[PDB]
Amino acid sequence: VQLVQSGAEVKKPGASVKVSCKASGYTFTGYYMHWVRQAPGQGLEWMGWINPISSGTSYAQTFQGRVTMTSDTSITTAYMELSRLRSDDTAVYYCARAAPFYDFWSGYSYFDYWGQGTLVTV
Amino acid sequence: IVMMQSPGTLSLSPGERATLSCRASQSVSSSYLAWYQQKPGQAPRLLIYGASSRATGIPDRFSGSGSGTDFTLTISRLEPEDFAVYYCQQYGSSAWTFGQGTKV
Repeated sequence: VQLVQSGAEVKKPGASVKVSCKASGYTFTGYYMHWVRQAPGQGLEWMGWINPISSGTSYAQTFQGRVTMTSDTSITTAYMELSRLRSDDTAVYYCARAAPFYDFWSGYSYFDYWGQGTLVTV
Repeated sequence: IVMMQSPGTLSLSPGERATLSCRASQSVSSSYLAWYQQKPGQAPRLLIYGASSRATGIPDRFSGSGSGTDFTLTISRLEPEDFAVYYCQQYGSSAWTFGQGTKV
């Protein structure tokens, strides 16, 4: 299982950033793709997830209304677009894999695979 | 929910044992408690899930335990690679919450 994210981005306040995450080594649509933010000197914050099979999403209240998650199964890639960027959106953004909610053994409760973080500076 | 890790910083010799604590503001099912290890310059990786179950590729030097509002991560023998930041994570109410992390 590999998760490969896009390179670092530098944006201005009010701009939007779209971070990609290319998945391989597993059935793409069999897992949820989560995004987790890590601001410098801070801990990990969950942003939301997308379910590639349905393109269904759920967002953390913190980012709801600013973050849009999409995916394209033909290239097994997930995307996270964070709009109206603020200076405090400077962070390393990770994509992470977790089981879907129908997983019997609660594999959805945790993130078993992470990509290399993508740094976005605002 | 609030996830509280302690101590913020832990320091001891290689070859020794370390215990990392994580406390919850409310009861957490063991199935919903996980631990991660984030080395300097690297993404977080899963160590423990379901409170006590090791993730694939994780040495048996790592173990987890606990229930309710009190969980721990134990490193029976610390190696140079183990001196990283560890996080506890909870799932519930359709949300994923991380602790502030502790540095070993």
